[PDB]
Amino acid sequence: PNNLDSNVSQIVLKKFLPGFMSDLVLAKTVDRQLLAGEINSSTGDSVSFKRP
Amino acid sequence: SQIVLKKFLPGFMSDLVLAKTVDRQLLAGEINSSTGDSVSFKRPHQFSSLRTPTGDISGQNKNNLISGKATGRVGNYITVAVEYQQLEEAIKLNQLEEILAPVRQRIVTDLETELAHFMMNNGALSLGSPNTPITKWSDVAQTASFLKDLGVNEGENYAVMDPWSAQRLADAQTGLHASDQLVRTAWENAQIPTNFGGIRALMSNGLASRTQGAFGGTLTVKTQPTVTYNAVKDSYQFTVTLTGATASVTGFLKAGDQVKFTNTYWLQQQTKQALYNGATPISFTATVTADANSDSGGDVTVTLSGVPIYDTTNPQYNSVSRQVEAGDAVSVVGTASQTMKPNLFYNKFFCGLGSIPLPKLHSIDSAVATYEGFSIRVHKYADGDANVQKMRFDLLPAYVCFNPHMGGQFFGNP
Amino acid sequence: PTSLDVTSMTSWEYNWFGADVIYIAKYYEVRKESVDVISYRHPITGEIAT
Repeated sequence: PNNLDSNVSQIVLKKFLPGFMSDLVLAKTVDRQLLAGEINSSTGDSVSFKRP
Repeated sequence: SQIVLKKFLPGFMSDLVLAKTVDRQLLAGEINSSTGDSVSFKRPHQFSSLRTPTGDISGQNKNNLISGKATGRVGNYITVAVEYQQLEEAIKLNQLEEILAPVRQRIVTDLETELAHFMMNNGALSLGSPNTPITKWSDVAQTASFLKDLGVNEGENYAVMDPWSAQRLADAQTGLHASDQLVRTAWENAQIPTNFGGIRALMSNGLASRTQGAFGGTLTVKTQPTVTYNAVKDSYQFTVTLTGATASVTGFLKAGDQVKFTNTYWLQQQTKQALYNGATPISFTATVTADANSDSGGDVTVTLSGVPIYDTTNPQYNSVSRQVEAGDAVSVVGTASQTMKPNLFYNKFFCGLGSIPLPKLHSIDSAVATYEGFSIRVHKYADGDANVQKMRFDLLPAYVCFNPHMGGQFFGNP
Repeated sequence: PTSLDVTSMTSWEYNWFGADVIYIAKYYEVRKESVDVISYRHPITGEIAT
């Protein structure tokens, strides 16, 4: 019989199947204005705010 | 003793003919990031016919379809590295460019020695006695005659000989009787023409050398090998065991030795007829690929490139008159352990040669140096704070062997 | 409710400038679209009119 499996090739397409995902809610809800642009690794490792 | 010239003294270097003559067309830019580390090319198909006197025989025993491959892959790195005190080096060397000149030479010289060994190790055909050198015109004409007799036309054949051997051919040419141009050229420049006897001849000082390797005894085949096209349709290599050898010898067969089967002859690959060398038929030969040892009792198992296919169910792929079977008589070319520089003859489509481009290392300064079409990647780094700077040069080659039955070694015959 | 666009760029002066401020954005696009041109060819006071 015929043996012609060396006439073809195994081809892997350049396509990626979809994966899984999560949800970002907390990072949006928490307040970020007060702490933004305030902490420096060089200046220190702790920051303080005043209570009413 | 202090005034030192800034101009370096001249040195030594060999020449490049193998890289220029081999086929650099099929294997170029094909081993990319997606194909992997190897890729295969297709092989031609052959058919055999039937002889019957009837016509309404629409149902009978037909042919078969078998597809072969020839796989080429990548080799090891060609790396040269130097460690040195960069400040002491730069004391008197601008831009570190004195190093560049004798380095590209080592990388280029080594690839050519590797190609020669592969061509010598994978070539199959053999001609003439290894002891005798090349002295006359027939010693060169025989290679072209044999290549024509096999049946290869498409391409162009080549031969490479040592420089001392060419002095001899030019000396013979000075003895001609009527070609004044040839006589004058040979007398002045000692230069043979381009096409010499039907094959393009080349002279080269840089060429590999090999040792025979000790052997002894009337060798013969022990077990019948399998040489069917289904078995050997992908590599044209086959393994065989031999008996009647010496008791226990290390390095019994080196890589590159030619083993000749006495009773099996070559065939004209198209008409499937035997070959006649004027007075005697031509016997089949194979080339040892890897080193073979000998154990007690005189049994040696070896792998050879070049297969004498005598399939009985697919006759269209035969390449030998009869099947190698137990009790056959075999021999080896040459003497016990002599060393020699073989002379090569080959077709265009015998072996390939390709290069793999190398990307730049991150955060490490580098450059690319081109030398007759070969790109060398140079990197510089300063690991360690002992003022030990290091520079490295890299090149990545790739080889493929298309058909072992279209090349090999040749010597002179008395 | 009100949802402000990101303002990573920050201001040294910050009392919330009042209770709060919301940033909204205008977005401009350009696209190539196929449209049908109709040619009215009334001869009165010029013929061609696309």
